[PDB]
Amino acid sequence: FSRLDKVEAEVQIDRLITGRLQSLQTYVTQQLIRAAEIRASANLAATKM
Amino acid sequence: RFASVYAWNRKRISNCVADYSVLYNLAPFFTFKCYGVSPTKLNDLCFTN
Repeated sequence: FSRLDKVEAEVQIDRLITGRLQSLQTYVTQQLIRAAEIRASANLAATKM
Repeated sequence: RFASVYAWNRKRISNCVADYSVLYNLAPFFTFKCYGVSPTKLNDLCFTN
């Protein structure tokens, strides 16, 4: 923001916001897969017990 | 006097405070476009050399 005028700086930051935001949606989606595997092993430890 | 094309001179500016106001306020300036920065934000930055 301290090197480019406001008309153009709105192009670069959007190319950076949409990357950091997509890199955070990937993390959540991977956790949803993993949490569905532990749920499949907490339903086997509850049967072994 | 300005040097020719084939033997262009080079002057080192350092250890000084630069005011670009007098630079950008010269009337016959015609071709003035900047690549990495914007000309209106040259007065609030510090450069290495």
